[PDB]
Amino acid sequence: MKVRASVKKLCRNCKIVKRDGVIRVICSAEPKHKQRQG
Amino acid sequence: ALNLQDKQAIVAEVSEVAKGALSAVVADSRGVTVDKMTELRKAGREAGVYMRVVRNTLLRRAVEGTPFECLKDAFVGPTLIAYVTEHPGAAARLFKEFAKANAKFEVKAAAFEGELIPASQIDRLATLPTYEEAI
Amino acid sequence: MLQPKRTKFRKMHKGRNRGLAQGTDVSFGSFGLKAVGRGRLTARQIEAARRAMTRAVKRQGKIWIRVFPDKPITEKPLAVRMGKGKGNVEYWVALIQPGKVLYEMDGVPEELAREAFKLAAAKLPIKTTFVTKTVM
Amino acid sequence: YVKLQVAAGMANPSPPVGPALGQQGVNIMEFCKAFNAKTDSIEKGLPIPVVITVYADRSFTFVTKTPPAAVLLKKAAGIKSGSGKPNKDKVGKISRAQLQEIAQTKAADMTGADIEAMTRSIEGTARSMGLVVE
Amino acid sequence: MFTINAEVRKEQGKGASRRLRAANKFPAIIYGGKEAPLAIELDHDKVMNMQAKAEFYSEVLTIVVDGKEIKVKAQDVQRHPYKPKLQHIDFVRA
RNA sequence: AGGAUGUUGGCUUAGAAGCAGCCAUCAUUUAAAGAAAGCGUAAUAGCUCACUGGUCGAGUCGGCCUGCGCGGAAGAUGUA
Ligand SMILES: [Mg+2]
Ligand SMILES: [Mg+2]
Repeated sequence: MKVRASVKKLCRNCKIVKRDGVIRVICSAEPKHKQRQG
Repeated sequence: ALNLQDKQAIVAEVSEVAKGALSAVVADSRGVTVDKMTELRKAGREAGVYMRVVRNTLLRRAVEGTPFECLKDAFVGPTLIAYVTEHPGAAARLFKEFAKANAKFEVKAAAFEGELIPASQIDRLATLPTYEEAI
Repeated sequence: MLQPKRTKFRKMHKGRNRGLAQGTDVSFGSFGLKAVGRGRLTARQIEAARRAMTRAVKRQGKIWIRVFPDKPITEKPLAVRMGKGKGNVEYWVALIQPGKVLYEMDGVPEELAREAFKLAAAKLPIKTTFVTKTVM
Repeated sequence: YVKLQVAAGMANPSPPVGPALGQQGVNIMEFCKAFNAKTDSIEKGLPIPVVITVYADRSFTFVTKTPPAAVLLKKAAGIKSGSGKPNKDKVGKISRAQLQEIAQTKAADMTGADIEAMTRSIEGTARSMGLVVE
Repeated sequence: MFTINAEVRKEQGKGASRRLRAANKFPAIIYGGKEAPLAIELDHDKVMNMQAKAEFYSEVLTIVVDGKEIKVKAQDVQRHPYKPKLQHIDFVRA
């Protein structure tokens, strides 16, 4: 999990999701692409 | 995609081919690799038969022009038309052995005489001989 | 780092930075990076943003730098009390007003110019925007 | 099922052929001299592509095809190696005629409906390898 | 061919012109010829779309004001310093 | 569902086959299919994208101008 202030889609499979008021990036392909704004 | 000027031009050309030809054979061709198509193309060029895959919407359009209205209903699902422009039949023939042999796709309805031709009974065209067979 | 070759005086008053900018349109190239904020541009920031754009387009086309850091900024060293004269010149800045066109680019596609300008804007302390040449 | 490009009346070698289809279950000597047997008719020193076809019982059949366009274009330009930088460095100059010959051979192997089309493809190769058509 | 609907301005000055631009309009002026200059108002976003085309500054435009068409050409444009907006346009009678 | 042919493009390399790198990026059959967008192999193979036919049946796509919010946001006696 990358916890950074600027979360972005890193590939085609990255999806932006907002869970409990937290912007997150989930990627079905690359586990390295998992991010969360913080 | 295809601008409206494109599709109008696609219609026009398929219609012009329809005027010159004498026997149209329509078939599904879904689920066949391009090599077996490429093979069917050399068999069409060889046998003087014009081959096209075209949008069912778009076929209905220029097909309403001359005696090709019965075929409307043949344009549900993936469609491959076969225009034997020089000589009649041979396509109807060609498609069936090719149909049987490859057990993919089906063949729908043919059309000669301004009369739709039913899937099964196409065997009529698919047994009509050569032009130099009456000698 | 841009800097005047010589000057009439070494040190200048702080001054103020009011008003809107002059040179608010693309005059040399086809695309420009226009500042929408107000502030100072040090010579290092200008050079940093230039390198970011120069490498972004792989040294292609033409790039103009419409600003020039002609204002000297002095600083007093550490552990020094107030007074005893003005500090020594440490770096040069260019005052920026809203609407000032900072960089212009030509000879590259627009989609490439936007990425080049976006990479350069990340080095500058003021908010900027993308502009294109228009028929006056 | 494997595809090679083997020298006419030559076969067997280990770095060339051996290991390649040898590690698939293929009888080397058999294919070697069957291949050579049928490729005897080919001109000397024409590299010819063969598609080898093996079945679960390790037995095999194969088809011989016409030599590569690059090969025929190398020979038609009288050269040995295509350009290292095609269309930046020019090497060779086949006439429209040579193109046409190569095209008719490769026509036996093309998918072109006409001589012109096949020739254009061969030209495409010729361009791809820094040979100019002259 | 570009046709523009306009209204005559009731008052000029800095205070009036800023109230126009707050009301999604912007002033303009029509001079040229022997007639007196004419101060008008224009709807901003509608004119903003037309000036986005290169022929807007080359062809002859018609401005209907009090139901009267006037053939003019775009002479000069005052744009916002940093926003995609117009502040003033000079129209010269064709 | 297809995503093909010259062809393993040329060079390089032990190998370099769309996919280490360099150069080229044409042409064919096409409904469409890059001398290949990413994974994959020692190199092939193999997966997938671009693109297109089919099905579905009426909205959907992505920039601008703005209003108000969200994250960015960790301190010491006790909410503070
Ligand atoms: Mg006032
Ligand atoms: Mg506490």
